[PDB]
Amino acid sequence: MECPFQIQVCISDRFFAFPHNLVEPQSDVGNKLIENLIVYVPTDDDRLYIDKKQFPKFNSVLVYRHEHDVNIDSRSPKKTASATIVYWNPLVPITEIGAGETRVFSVLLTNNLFYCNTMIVHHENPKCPIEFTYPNLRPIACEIPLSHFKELVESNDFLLCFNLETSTMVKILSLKRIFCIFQYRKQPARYVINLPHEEIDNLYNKLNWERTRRLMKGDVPSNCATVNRSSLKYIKQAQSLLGIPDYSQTVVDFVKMFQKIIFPYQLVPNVIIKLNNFDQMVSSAPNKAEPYKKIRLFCKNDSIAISSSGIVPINMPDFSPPNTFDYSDYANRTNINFVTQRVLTDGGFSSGITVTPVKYNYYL
Amino acid sequence: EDVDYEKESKRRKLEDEDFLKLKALEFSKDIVNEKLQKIIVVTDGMKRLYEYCNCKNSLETLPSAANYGSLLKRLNLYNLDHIEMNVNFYELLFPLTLYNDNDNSDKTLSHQLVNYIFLASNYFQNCAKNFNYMRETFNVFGPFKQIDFMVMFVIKFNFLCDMRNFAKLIDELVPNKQPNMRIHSVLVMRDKIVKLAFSNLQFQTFSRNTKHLQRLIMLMNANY
Repeated sequence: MECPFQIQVCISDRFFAFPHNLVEPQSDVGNKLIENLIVYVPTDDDRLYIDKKQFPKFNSVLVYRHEHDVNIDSRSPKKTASATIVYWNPLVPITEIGAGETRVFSVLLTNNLFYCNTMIVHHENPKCPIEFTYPNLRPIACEIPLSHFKELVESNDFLLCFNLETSTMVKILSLKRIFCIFQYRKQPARYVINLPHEEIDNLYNKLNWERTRRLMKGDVPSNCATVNRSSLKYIKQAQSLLGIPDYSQTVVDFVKMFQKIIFPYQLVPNVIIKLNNFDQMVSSAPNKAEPYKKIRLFCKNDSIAISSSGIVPINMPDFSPPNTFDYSDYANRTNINFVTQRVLTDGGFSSGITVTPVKYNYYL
Repeated sequence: EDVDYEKESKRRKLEDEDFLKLKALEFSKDIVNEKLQKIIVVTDGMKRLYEYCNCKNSLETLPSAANYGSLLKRLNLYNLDHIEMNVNFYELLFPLTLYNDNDNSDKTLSHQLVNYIFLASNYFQNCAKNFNYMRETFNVFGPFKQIDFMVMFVIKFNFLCDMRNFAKLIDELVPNKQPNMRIHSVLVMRDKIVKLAFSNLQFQTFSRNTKHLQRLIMLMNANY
């Protein structure tokens, strides 16, 4: 799909609250100013926090919940220049537009909004928030934000909850609402979530798609995120094997600790390889079994780079087929077997032994 | 010259800090809600009818009401079809929800408000439950072209006097910029059963110097 001509989107996380100010009276060509204004919202709940008096510019202001009808469905929606119209963080495609070019102000890029006139006015928010789940708690009414305004400012550990009936889109909405404000907060508050989370992990994948959609025009922010099962179980286990002074210690701790040694040893930690190995997709990708996504890794001023598989010269496809080949006089089955038998005898070992020659790439 | 935006990017970075402070200012509690201001002003606001109102106990019908009905016979001059037969329960009650009960209170008031709400609910329930009887008992005093509107006005006015009392009693609870979510929801569902009571109240109507009583009619209609 696409946005029909004469519509534009402003994304800003600040728009999580209604930006009353920005809107201006639309007019038709011929200066036919349109003080009639209608706004569509996901819920009357939204309307509860919207003041008419903000808009003395207009004499006629009304607001209703969006409903996705059937009969008007079109790539080209119905037009009605007789009133200005705005949709506020709409979830689903819109069937009618107001005076002049219509504009929408939303926090989230839906698939519907892909090919669209767009502006984001993004800015980097540094402070990544965090999850923590021990199993005192801040209980939250896990939808209405301002219910807990100042509460979220003051405390840093919050419970997250839902009734069954919630539409997946509504869940996604409210969650997305959270994280913006959290990155605005000065401290990494800890999420706690009362859900089996598997499909929630799936919608996290969807967040990945959405955020890439942003990145098509975005800030390339250093946005923290993670896989939530295949990572976490293994990381927990790894710490377990390690001394566990802080079971609560952030992963990035370990990350950068390992980082300290990269250049001096010029090689990739197994840890980071298991990362980008045990994601569904951004990894060796068990989805498709694509270790072919080897990491080529470079650092400032280097004449060379570190692959998943040793040193490489810059910007070349991991290994030239022409090579100082592992000529089969070496790595001959026969010699391999002979040496292996020597080994087995010497060990006095019945079983469980295998051997393989080393191999080499661009460099030896 | 420095055509690149990074200057203004840093400017926005500076601005960003204000954001949360500004928002909290925009979310703080307010002074007094214009709705209760209007209610309190209108009360005693014209020609002493509000002081004529002395009926009480909030749980009664025709408490010697024929005395006022005698002057309502004169009021029958007016087009009382301007009176709505529906009761804008939720709408009128809405301003009453702008109260964070955790503050400006010992958090006790909630219970009293719920009690008063249920009282009003039962009030209207009995009114609908016996309206026809009420029609007959007030037609005792003489038929009129708009006795339906007159009875509706009597009910509304009777309540509203006690409503005034209740407000002057729970005075100066400081409104929020926003209604309480939970209390509002309870109100909403109460109003659901109330409108359902309206529907159950199937009937047919019997069918300027208004500027004073016009105020009361507007208030009952939640005109603003």
